[PDB]
Amino acid sequence: LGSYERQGFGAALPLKAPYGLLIVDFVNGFADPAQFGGGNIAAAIETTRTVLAAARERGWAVAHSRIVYADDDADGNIFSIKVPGMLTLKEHAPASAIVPQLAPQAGEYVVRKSTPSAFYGTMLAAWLAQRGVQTLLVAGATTSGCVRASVVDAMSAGFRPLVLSDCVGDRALGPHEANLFDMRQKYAAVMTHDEALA
Amino acid sequence: SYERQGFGAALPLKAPYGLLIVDFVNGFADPAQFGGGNIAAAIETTRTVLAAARERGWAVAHSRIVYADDDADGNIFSIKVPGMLTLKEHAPASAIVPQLAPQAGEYVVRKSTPSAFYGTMLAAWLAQRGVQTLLVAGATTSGCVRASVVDAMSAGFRPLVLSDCVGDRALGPHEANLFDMRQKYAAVMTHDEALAKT
Amino acid sequence: YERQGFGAALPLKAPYGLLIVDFVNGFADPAQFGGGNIAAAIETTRTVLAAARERGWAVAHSRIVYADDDADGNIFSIKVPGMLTLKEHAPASAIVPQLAPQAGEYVVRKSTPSAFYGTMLAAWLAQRGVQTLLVAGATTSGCVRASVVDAMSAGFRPLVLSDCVGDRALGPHEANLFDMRQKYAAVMTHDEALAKT
Amino acid sequence: LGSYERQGFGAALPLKAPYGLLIVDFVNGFADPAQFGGGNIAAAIETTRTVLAAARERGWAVAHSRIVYADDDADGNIFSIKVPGMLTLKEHAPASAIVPQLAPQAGEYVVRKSTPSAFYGTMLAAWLAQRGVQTLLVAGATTSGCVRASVVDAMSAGFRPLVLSDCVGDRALGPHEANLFDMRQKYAAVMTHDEALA
Repeated sequence: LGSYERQGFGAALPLKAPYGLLIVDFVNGFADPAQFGGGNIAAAIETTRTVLAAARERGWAVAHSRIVYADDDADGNIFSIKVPGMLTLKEHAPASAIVPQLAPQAGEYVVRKSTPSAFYGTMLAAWLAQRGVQTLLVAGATTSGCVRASVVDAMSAGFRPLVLSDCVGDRALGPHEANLFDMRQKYAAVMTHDEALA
Repeated sequence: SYERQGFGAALPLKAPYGLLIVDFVNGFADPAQFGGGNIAAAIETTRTVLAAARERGWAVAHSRIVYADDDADGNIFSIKVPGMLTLKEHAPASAIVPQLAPQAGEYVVRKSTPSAFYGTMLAAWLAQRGVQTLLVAGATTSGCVRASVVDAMSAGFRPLVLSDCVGDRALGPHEANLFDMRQKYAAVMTHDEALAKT
Repeated sequence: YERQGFGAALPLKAPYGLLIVDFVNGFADPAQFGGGNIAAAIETTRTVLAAARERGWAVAHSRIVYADDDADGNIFSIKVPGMLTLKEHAPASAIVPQLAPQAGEYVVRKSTPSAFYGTMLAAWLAQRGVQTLLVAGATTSGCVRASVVDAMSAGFRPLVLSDCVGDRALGPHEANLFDMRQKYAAVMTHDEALAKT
Repeated sequence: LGSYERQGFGAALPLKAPYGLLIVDFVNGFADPAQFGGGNIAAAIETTRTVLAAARERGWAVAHSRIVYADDDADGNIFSIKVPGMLTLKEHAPASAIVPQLAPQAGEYVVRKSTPSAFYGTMLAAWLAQRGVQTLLVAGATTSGCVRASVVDAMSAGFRPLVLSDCVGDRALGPHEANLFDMRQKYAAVMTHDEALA
C-alpha cells in the first residue's frame, strides 16, 4: 500500500464552484435494515439533511436518485439477476420512495435508474452540464455500490466529485471504508460534511 | 445481511462470449510506474485465456489508457492520478504488453477514464456482435477493472470476472473489489473454471 | 451520393426488435404537435406491432416526458416551448390507444429527441441480442431520425418503416427518409419489411 | 409547413457564455470531391478559419472531430456497412487528417469517432462539461450528416447549439438546406459567422 504514494496516488482534488449536490438512493428500502440493509446507512441519511438544507440555502443545483424498475419487470436486467430484490423497486412501491427527511423540493431533479450509477442511462450528466456544475458533493447509499459507481461516473463525465464520508453509508462497514479508500486514492475529494460546507 | 437481503445470486453464463482485457499495458506491467502487487501474474494467466478465445472465435477487445500529447484531454481522473497524463499515444507505457499483443480484428479501445465503456464504442462494438457474456481480465482490480465490470453489467452484458486474470498494486484493494463484484456485478471465477464452462 | 458509395444496402438480420417512437396523444392530434401524415403512420404501425407480438420480437415504445415542476427543462424545451407540456400524467404525453403497450414491452421515457439519449434502450436491446431494429414513430425529421442514427451508432441495423414514420410537413419527412436511406438505414415499407423478416 | 410557428417550433435560443467551438470532420477526405467532399464544403472550410481564429484569441474551448477506423477494420460498424468508404479513414491516411487550413494547436481537443456525431462514443461531452461550456458554436461537414448528428447531441448533452450557417458544408445543397431548417427549428440558433461573433 506504499505504492499509492510512490506512484503518485491520492492527489488533492481542488474544489471549484458552481456546486451541486447528488444524493444517491437514500430510499425507504435502503434506510430500513429489514429490506436492503443498515450498517451506517441510517446515520448517513440524517447527517445528509444538513448538507441538503445547506444546498438549498446556497442556491445549489440538487439531484436525487431512485432505483426504479417497471411494474411488469420490463426493464429487468443483469443487475436485477445478481441482486434479485432490486426488481421490487417499482415506481409506486413505498420501498423505492425517497425518505421523508430528504424529500425533494422546488427545481431539484429526481433521476430514475435501473443501474448502480446515477449517470449511466440517465440524463444526470447533461442536467449538471446545462447548469454548469463544476464540483458535486455526493451522498447516499450504498457506499460500495451505487455511490461509488455514481462517483466514478461523475469523475469521468467531467465533474469534481466531493464524497461526504459522513453522508454515505453501507450495510457493511468493511466494504464502506475500502470503497472510501479507493475513491480517496483515485476518484475525488473525500472529507466529512462540516469540512465540505466550510 | 448480504445473504439475508438476497445478494450473491449466481449469474448464469450465456453464449456468445467475448473477452475484454483492460489496461494490460507496460505502464501497469511495470512496478516503477504503475504496476506491482499481483499484476504480473494476472498478465501471464491472461495469455492462456486470450489463446482460448482466439481458438474459439470470440470477440476480443483490449483497453488502453491514452491521453493527448499536449494534455488536450487532461481530466479529473488526471488530477487525482497525475501520472495517467504520462500515457501518451506512442509512450511505450501505453502500449499493450507484447505477450498479449493484439491480433486480427480484435478491438483496441482507447480510454481516458477508468472504464472501458466510458466515452468509447465498446457497447456498440459488442452489441453489434450480440455478445451476451463478457469475460474480463486486466488491471487495476480496484480501478479500471471494477469500473469496466460495473459498466458492462449496466449496458446489458453479463460480466465474467476472471479472478486470477485481474491484478492490482495492493492485495487489500484487490480482495475488497472482487468481493463487491461477486456480490453485485459479476460471476467471479478462475480462468480454469470459466474457460471450461464456457 | 452514388459516386462516393452512399446508400449501400443494409442487409436484414435477426433477432428482430421494434421501436415505436413518440406515438403519443400530443403528437397524433394536429392542434398540439401532430399533423400531416402522422395519423396514417399510427394506423399502419398497428399491423407491424401485432406481427411483432406474434413473432416474439422485443418491442420498445418511447415517450417524451419532463418533470412536473420543469426541473429537467433543458435546451430542447427552449427551441420547442411546448415539449415541457409533456408531463408524466399529462394525456398529451400518453401513448396512443391504437398502440398501447402490453406485458413485456419497454416504455422508454426521454426529454430529448433520441430514444437512446440518456436512456437504457441500447442496454435493453443488447441484453436480448437484437441485431436489427425496426422503427416507427413521429416525427420523421425529429425523434425518429435522431433515434435511427443512434441505434445505428449503438451497433443496431436500423430498418425504417417509411410508411410507419410520419411528420408535420412532407418535405422534411421526405428529405429525412433520403438521408436515412443514404447514410443510416434500410428504409422500406412495412409490408416488405414484414416479409423479409 | 405553417405548423411549425403554430405549434411553437423555431423559438430563439439565446447565446450564453462561456463559449466553445466544435469543428466537425473538416478532413482532407471531405474537402476533396473525389472522396467525400463537394458542394459548399470548400467555402465552409475557408469561412471557418475566421471563427477558429476568433475562438483562439477569445479563449474559447476548441474541439475538432475526425472520423477514424482501425487499420484492420476491426471496428467496422453499421455506419460503414451503409457508407463503406468510411472504412478508409484510417488514423494515418491523408484522407483522415484535419485540413491544413484548420490545423489544430494548443489544448485544442481532437476527437476520433466512427459514428456521425462527435458526441457518440467519445469524451466530447465530458470535455465541455469540465470547461463549463454553455453555448457551443458548430461548424463542419456534412450538414445533413455528422453536423446534424453532432448538433442534436450537443443539445441533448445540455449545451446550447449554434450552427454556423456559412461554416457547415455539404455535397448537395438540397440536404444542406433541409437540415438547416430542422436545426433552426428544434435544435439550434442558426446564423452566419459575422452575426455570430459580433
